[PDB]
Amino acid sequence: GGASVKERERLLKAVISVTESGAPVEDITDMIASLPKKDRALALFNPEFLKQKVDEAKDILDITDE
Repeated sequence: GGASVKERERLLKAVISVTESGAPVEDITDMIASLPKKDRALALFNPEFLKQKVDEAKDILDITDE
């Protein structure tokens, strides 16, 4: 129902590994950490699911940047 501070930093590392350098990993994490609990746990456990939400977040962050 919102990620703990411990859970949030697990998502941060997880996001960093499937992103390059210079990617907005703090903002991508904020977006994923907002998701329901079953989807957060899925993003720490399935590296391919994580890559799908990291990418579709980083795209919404592009659409919003203009």
